[PDB]
Amino acid sequence: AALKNYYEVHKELFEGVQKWEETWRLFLEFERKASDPNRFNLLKEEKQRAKLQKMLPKLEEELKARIELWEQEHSKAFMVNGQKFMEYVAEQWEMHRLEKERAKQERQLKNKKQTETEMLYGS
Repeated sequence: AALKNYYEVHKELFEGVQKWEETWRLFLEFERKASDPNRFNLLKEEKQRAKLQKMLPKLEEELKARIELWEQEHSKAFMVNGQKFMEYVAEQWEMHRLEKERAKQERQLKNKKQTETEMLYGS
């Protein structure tokens, strides 16, 4: 049965792909709660977010290891719906960062003007 198991190595990468996607989605969910302005389950949410923070690097290093080996064996790039998986992962991390910054910038701008409005117009 060993030839079949060899051709399913491509499928093994995909279970890790799915687990990365699930864990990343969870991370986002505890990052939204962490950053939003009406957050003020605190220890739960922080503890749960911290666990996800720890796990993502470890999933990612494992997946890169398994992909590089696979690519070397098969002389092919490991592609996920049109993209090399670890590049897609990098891009998710940057989109998130930019989105967190864009959100911090908009709230700061909203804070600034609201202070200005209260100085002039507050009762």
